[PDB]
Amino acid sequence: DPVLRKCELRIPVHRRPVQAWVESLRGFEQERIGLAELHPDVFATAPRLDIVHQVAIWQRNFRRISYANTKTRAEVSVAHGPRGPTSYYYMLPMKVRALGLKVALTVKLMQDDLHIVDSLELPTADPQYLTELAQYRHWGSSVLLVDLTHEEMPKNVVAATSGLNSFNLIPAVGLNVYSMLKHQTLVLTLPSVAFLEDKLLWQDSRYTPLYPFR
Amino acid sequence: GTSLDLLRSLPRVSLANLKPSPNSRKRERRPRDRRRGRKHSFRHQYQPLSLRRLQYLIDLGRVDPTQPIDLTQLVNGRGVTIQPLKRDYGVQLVEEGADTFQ
Amino acid sequence: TGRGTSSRFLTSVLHNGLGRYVQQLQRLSLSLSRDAPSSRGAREFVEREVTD
Amino acid sequence: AFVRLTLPPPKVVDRWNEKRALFGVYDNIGILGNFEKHPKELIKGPVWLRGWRGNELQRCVRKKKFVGNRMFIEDLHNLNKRISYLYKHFNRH
Amino acid sequence: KVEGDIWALQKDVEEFLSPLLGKTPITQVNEVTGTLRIKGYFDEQLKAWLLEKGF
Amino acid sequence: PYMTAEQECGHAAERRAQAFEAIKAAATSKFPKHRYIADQLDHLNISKKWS
RNA sequence: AUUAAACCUUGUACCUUUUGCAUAAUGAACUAACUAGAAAACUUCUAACUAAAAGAAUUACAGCUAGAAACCCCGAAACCAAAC
Repeated sequence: DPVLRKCELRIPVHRRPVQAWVESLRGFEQERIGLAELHPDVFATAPRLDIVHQVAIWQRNFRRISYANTKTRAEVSVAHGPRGPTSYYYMLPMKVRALGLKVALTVKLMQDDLHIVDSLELPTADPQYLTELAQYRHWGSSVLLVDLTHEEMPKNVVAATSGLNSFNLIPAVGLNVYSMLKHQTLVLTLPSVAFLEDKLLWQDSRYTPLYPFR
Repeated sequence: GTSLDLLRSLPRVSLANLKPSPNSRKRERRPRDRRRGRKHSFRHQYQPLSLRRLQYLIDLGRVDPTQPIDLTQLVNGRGVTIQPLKRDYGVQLVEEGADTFQ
Repeated sequence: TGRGTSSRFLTSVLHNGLGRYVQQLQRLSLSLSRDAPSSRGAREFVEREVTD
Repeated sequence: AFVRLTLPPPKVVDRWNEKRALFGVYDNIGILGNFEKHPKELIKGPVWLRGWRGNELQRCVRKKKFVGNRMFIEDLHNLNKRISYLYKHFNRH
Repeated sequence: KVEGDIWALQKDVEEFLSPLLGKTPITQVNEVTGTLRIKGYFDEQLKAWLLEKGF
Repeated sequence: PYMTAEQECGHAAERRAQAFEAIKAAATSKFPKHRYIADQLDHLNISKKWS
């Protein structure tokens, strides 16, 4: 019985839906179990890698803090030396960051690096099974696992991913461009895709805020 | 989307491959070598609403015609912007749209 | 530079072209890397022009 | 000058350690968290520059305000003198 | 917000504006951004022309 | 002098006018250059490698 | 250049400074290290979204947001406070 998914939001009439094979991690041979529809405005955006490049630079640089300091000639009991703690923090607009995330999603799907799954549940907690399954499906050396929420993530998956350096387990809210690029292939649960689509599709009619949305 | 198809043909992207957009970043000069070596308040600040601006809101259904017009509702619909720091004191109307708002 | 550099006279290896011309080059060695942008052109050369 | 006569020992670095592997995670907290927490709120460091940036004079002036009462008397006097030089350089040259 | 074959749009846009403008329009195509830049103001004619196409 | 003043007048007027017209077209041809997706997409080939 | 190190032929040390000139004038025993360009108000360029744009405090009859883009070093005679 195929698992058939349709986009909750209205897909444009002039744009055909994006589709991919639904997968399950329950068994080694459960590569394809259903067919899902993905919003073109989210999964068929133009591949603007400079935005992704900018986001990656922002990710590396907004956390950058340098603590180098030196004593100048006046402070001797260096003409141009490091002067105390210095930070490089800056903020990208939420529209750009959401767009950058949108662009990244398309690239992985088009490059066959994105694997949409119904759930992360695994028959066993052994880390060996996850690595073997990735080899079974010819996944990349690094596989990223995303779940809807951190609290409810299955215990069996936690043990497998926790012990694996190249396989990292993140919640839906923890998705970021750097992790996707660092990981060769991306594994997403079906609920997470809807969760991501809602926030990404929320950008529609982006009222300029005079106060926090909350 | 033929661009998407080209991505599949193209090799898998990596962090190092990322490159800034052309002309996005200018060059800089540093002193490493000789190149940089050597050398009214009382008057109300009325914020008006144009009749043409009024017309589209009704026509677009931004403001319900049945409900009486409320300035707060316009702010709710982001029709007009009022800044307390600007100390806006009044609201007016603009002659524009006198011939287009029936 | 001429004073500080060596020089020679015009000469032939063993009168190579008197009877029949013999190619002096005898051996070519090529080192390549499977995953290297530097060797990509050489790698492409191997596919197409090395055989010719 | 003269150079080392011995080779340094080889060093191997793991690029997939948790810090590098999980670098950047939760950077989309605001967009994926309903904007309840701004990414600026995730900054940990000196108090006067958490979520804030400025020129050297602004950073020094903000540093004085944040920890002026908790700074040493000798440091405060030195900071006051240092601020004078920074103020004149930027605001008069 | 141009989607599809930008070149096809440019050819039609060039053809449509050539009579009205009196010569081939001066235009710059930013394919990466999917936008078309045209010297001069011709929004009214283009907007009406777009309506004729059914957009 | 072979040609009288009358002969000289107007013999090359047509060519001179045409030359300026070509000059005018070249002078007024300032405009930015187009940007293509292929350039950005082709950059990913820099990461191409052998299996 | 040469068969050949020297012979034959050609050629008024270097930096700075004078003026686009020094047979002026300054400075150098040599080796190693050390030794001097730093800011964004506005504009162009690079993009996001658009009669709207910015993650509160901002501008707007195509604007608005983000990014990039900038301006040295050493050296007086002096002056004052508090100790000795």
